[PDB]
Amino acid sequence: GSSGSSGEHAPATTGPLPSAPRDVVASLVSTRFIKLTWRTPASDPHGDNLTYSVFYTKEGIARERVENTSHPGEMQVTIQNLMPATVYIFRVMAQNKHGSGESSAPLRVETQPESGPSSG
Repeated sequence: GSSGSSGEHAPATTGPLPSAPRDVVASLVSTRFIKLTWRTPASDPHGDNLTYSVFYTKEGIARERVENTSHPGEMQVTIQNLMPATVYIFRVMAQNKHGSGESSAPLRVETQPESGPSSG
C-alpha cells in the first residue's frame, strides 16, 4: 500500500485510530492451529469496514507473525502452521482506512499434545 520508510520512526500527521476488538477468545485449539473469535470493538460496533490482524508469538519470543482475516469484518480467524503443546500469545487488532489502531490484550493459548507418530 505505497508503504514508506524512515530513519528514526519520525512522526507523521494522521487522524484518529480505532480500538482493538473485545471478547478475544479461542473458539477452538487445534494441535497444528487455533481458532480465534472476538466481538466488535467499542470504536466500531460493526467493524465491517475494518480488517482484523492477529499476531501470534511463542511465550517469550518477540518475533510474531500477523494473519489478516481472509475477509474483512470476520469476527473469527484460524491460525494454522502452529506447534502442538506450545504456548502462543495471540493478539487481535482492528484496521480501517486509517491503519493499525490498538492491539487487543495478549491471549495465552496453549495447543494440545498431538497423538504422536503411532498412527493407531
